[PDB]
Amino acid sequence: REGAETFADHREGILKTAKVLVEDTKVLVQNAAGSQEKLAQAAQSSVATITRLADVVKLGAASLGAEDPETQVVLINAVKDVAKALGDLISATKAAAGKVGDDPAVWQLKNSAKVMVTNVTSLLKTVKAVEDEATKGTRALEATTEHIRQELAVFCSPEPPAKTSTPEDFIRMTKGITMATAKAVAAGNSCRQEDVIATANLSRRAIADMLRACKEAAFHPEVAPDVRLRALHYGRECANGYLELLDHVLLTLQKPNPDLKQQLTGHSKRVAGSVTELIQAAEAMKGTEWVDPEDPTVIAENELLGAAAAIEAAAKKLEQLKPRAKPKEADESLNFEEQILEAVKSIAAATSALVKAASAAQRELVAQGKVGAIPANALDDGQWSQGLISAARMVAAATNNLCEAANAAVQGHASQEKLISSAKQVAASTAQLLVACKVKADQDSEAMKRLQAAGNAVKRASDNLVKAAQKAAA
Repeated sequence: REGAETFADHREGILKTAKVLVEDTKVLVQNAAGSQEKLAQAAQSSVATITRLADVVKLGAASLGAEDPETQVVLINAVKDVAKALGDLISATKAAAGKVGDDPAVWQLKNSAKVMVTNVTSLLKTVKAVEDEATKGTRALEATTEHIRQELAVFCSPEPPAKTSTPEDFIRMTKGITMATAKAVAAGNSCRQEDVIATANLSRRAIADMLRACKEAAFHPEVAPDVRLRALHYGRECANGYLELLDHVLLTLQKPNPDLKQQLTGHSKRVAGSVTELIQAAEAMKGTEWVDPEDPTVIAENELLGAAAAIEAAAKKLEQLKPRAKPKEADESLNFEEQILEAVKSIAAATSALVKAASAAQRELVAQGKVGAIPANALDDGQWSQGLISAARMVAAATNNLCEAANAAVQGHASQEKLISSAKQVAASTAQLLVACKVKADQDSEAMKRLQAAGNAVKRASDNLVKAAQKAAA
């Protein structure tokens, strides 16, 4: 929360937007009939609705503040699911088009429209929960359980996903889920609304990636399809038990009696055994032995040095770009490119500050020897470190891509699509690199403090680039 702002404005704004969404889907229903013009009109109208929706929900989460990250996260996941299901309806319409109601495809389309209606209701309830600290818990739990129910629904659909996930990342998901349900039972003991919602968000991230990655990994071709049949089977039951634990979570919060508590505990360990079934299937399916190439430390400082050098070089090779008044290369002579270039240079400086703060945080981490004498810490921090290194190499790539964005803006780009794509992916890349940093980080350590300072610097860089780009070409 910054400045003297308050949330109620956002509350009502998203209220209006949710209404508008209701009529947007209602109209697009019949817009399935007609020619492309009417349907596209209502499509783009919905587009604008969800756009201002995203904006106002962003500012509402900002209104919520850092104090309770859980509320922002849960509502943003809600609006995320809303948007994705919107896209689901959009794609189906794009398919289920030019066919009158009798078509099974458009029949499914109507059903999906009703499903989106339910999703909108869910989002309404999410807003309700956003209003009151009094009872966020049960409603977050609901959102959670119907959420996972519809991922189940996706799972019952035999479909080809993008990739087939690695069994090792998948089994990391498995163990994360076991510790997750450990925390879940812990919170059930706690009977604390804030702990409830935090655990809920923990679920909607962890178990979601769990079950999906189960799907992709099983869907790997070369492995014996019986292996994946067993994997999908066991994942079905694990989802079932996850749901059952969730249900008993609801009951326990309503019914603090110990009977439901011990029931939930035992059910959780049943589910843990099922998770071990997934684990055994996963180790069965993986046909390879060695995973960790190099120790997390040495690679971490290779990352530190390389990223520091890369971003200082990026700042320098951006400084050698100057705001120039030539229209032959810079196809638009508007001073907005001047403003953008100055902002981009500031962004380079912010990214340099970011790599320095990350360097300091990493140095502190390796100074404590957080990589751990235990081999378990060796491997887990190895994968942490390698992911963070990928993150840093790709943010170096993003900063460079910013460098070529600036150089081409000097050369003239005039179709700001590539430039803004680059800027946005810089923002997201920085985000994920910070995330990799924040892994298992003692919150009140000064390393995290200056690291988050530099992260905020780059976030202001992201805001500045966003505002310039929307300003750019009006």
